[PDB]
Amino acid sequence: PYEPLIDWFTRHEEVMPLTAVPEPKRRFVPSKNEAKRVMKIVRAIREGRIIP
Amino acid sequence: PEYVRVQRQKKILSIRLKVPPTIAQFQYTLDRNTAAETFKLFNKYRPETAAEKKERLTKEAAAVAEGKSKQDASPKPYAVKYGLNHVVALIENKKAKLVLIANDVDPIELVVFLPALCKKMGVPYAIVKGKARLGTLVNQKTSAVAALTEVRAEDEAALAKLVSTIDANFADKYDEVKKHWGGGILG
Amino acid sequence: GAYKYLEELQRKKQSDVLRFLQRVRVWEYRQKNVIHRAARPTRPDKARRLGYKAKQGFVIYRVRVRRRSLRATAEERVGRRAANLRVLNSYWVNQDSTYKYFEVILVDPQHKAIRRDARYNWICDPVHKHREARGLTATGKKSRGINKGHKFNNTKAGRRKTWKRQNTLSLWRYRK
Amino acid sequence: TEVVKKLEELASRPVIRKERSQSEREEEWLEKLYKKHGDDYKKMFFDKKLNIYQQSEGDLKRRLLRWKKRNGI
Amino acid sequence: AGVKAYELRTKSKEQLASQLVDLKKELAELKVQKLSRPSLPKIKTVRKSIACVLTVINEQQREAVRQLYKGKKYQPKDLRAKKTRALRRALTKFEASQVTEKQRKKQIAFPQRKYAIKA
Amino acid sequence: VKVHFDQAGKKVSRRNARATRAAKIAPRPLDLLRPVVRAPTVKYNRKVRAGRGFTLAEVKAAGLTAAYARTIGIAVDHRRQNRNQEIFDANVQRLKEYQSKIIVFP
RNA sequence: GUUUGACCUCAAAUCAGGUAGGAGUACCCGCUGAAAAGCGGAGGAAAAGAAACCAACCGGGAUUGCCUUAGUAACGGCGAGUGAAGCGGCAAAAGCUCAAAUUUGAAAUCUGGUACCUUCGGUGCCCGAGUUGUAAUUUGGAGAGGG
Repeated sequence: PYEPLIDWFTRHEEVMPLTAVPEPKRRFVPSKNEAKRVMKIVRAIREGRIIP
Repeated sequence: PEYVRVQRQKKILSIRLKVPPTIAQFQYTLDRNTAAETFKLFNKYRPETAAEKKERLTKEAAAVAEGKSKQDASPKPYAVKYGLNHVVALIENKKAKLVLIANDVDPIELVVFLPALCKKMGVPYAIVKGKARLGTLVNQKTSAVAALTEVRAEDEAALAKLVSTIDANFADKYDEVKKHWGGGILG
Repeated sequence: GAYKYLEELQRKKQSDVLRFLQRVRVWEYRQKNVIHRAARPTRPDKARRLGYKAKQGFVIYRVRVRRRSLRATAEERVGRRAANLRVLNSYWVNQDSTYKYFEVILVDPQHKAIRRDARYNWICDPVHKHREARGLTATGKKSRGINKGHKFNNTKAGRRKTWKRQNTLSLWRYRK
Repeated sequence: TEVVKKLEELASRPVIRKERSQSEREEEWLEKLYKKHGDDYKKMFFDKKLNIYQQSEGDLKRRLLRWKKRNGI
Repeated sequence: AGVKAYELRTKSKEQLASQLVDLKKELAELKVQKLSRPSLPKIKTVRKSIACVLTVINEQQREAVRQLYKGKKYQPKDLRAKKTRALRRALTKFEASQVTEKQRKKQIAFPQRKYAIKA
Repeated sequence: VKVHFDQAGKKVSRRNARATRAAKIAPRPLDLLRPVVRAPTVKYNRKVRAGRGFTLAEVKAAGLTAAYARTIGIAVDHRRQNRNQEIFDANVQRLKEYQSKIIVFP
């Protein structure tokens, strides 16, 4: 037959995350890979392959 | 045609049969004005396009090319978050202040844990109607998920009242009928 | 990530939601052809652990077979149909009393993403022509039964091989 | 032994190596830090402006010592 | 008493086509002469001349097509290399020399060294 | 039925391989540096033997990494386990002697 | 708003670019199979191949092949006879890649078109593909974050 769903496990709420994963450095500082792409464009403009 | 015949015969065979209650939580979704204000919120937090990204990159790169190293200062980018594994990743920290969930995904099973997962994690989820409308606010075709974490101080008070609005409109209205087996009525 | 959710939910097949989706989708696929192209993997996590990537050069076919094995024959059908494609792998999705359904990942060695990107360029080699025809796939190696273990002995084709060991005689220049 | 000695000299021969230098922007950045804070590291570690990547305490020392050996004693 | 190849390289295409018309008329005359003749050596020369004229004309046309298709990243298939089955296929050098970035970093970090034992 | 008529020939070809490979590998030996390893199986447990590769921990005890040691021509087996003391020590002395006799070009 | 638009699906293209077939087939790999034939699929080899292994030892260490194990173990109207494998010695030796937790301070990824260029390609620009996940990093022998 059919019957409504039991929510035994949802009703207890986790006050904490699952994983104790340490926070990375790059989440706090300006993005590095952005800056590498910036310096790529800088090298292309120094070679004049990209016009300002 | 065949495909018109099947796409009309689809959603008949669904509603004719008993749907499990972990489905039909979908289409018990957000009403008109609240979804409207949610979109007004998230269009304030559109992510940067590839063109706008590359444009700012060319600006700062021409700056360094002159050099003319102007300063080293930028607060953070704030935007919506839209990668599905990234959306789940922002939960289980928790970081998701609001989550929008599209009702229509063809592999529904990608999505079905997310209401219960934000339920147990206490994240204010809301089921939105249409992943195309998610993709529009995130410069994709579809997105099917929409997480939002970081908000400016100008918008933070609007955020909290939107959360209270959703928890009044969604968590109070549809919670018991979420448990019930939907559909089953023939066509 | 969300793939662990999909896998653990996938292990509970006769649970109500999965049999609901299964029962809808078997009728829905019954509307369509024996063989057709699926837009996306219905079980993406299973496709990932079989090696799917979401880029150009990855084609997903959905194939219907009547109840060799059924899975290997399902691979042979789409191998015969899309000859330009190379069959990566395949997996079960759904079944009926009349038919089982399989979802097969094929890879094109003609697309430049596949011809570059050295994780997958090995499949452009002409020794990888029709791996399902020689049973070089995963289900092919299982039905050939090729592993390490004393449980694995001389079986069928290898049996003829060791029959070959009994059939041929080896002689040296100086007789031993 | 003889050709062994010749190859032993060749492997014993130091190659003409180049010192790994510094890039102009980041040594200029170090030069800004050298005039802003001086030499002390706990102040420049908790500096927001011109330490936005929040460099490690001693990476700062390593780069400054390399910069000083390169230029400015 | 025959044509030369290099003499035809200098000529314009209308000169070559008119030369062709001349040789075909000469052939048509030599057939009428040869139906009386048991052995006429001149027709064997002039058919080789017609062949060389066609060679130079086709060569100039093909090289003109190559020059107009020079810049493009494509070619008509007949103008491409012939080599064989599957040397058309399955790899270029660039598509074979291509390696992942991780193994690139590994070979940079630890290349295969040169050493000599017993020293 | 098969007769090894090529037994004389293949050896020649094999030494051609042992010539030709050696041509490419001109200073280096053809073979890697293999461990000296005592055999199983009580019929053979007094016998010592050439082994496949040493281990990670032994190469660390030699004072280098296995990723670098493969570039030096030292065969390394991860799935072996060092359980005897004298085997370990003798193979460490072997590694040290191999380190003493090599000269490496930059 | 009876309008307009996102998608999604499905069609159509004398649209662009590619690719499949057939022959041969000594060797290889699958399928079928009598008293071998046949079928299908490749290559210069193919297959197999880096242990859910073998062992019981003072343990060994991807696969492959040779000698030995050995006409032994085992099987068999235990009749006809069938018929291995561990170890050892040798040849050859080589190891690697994914899939699981976020780059979220910026999809960082790629096909294609075009313009040039030093063209088995490169650069630029633009369409697209892609978050229902393309890159970097990590495959337990750990590894990652930091310091």
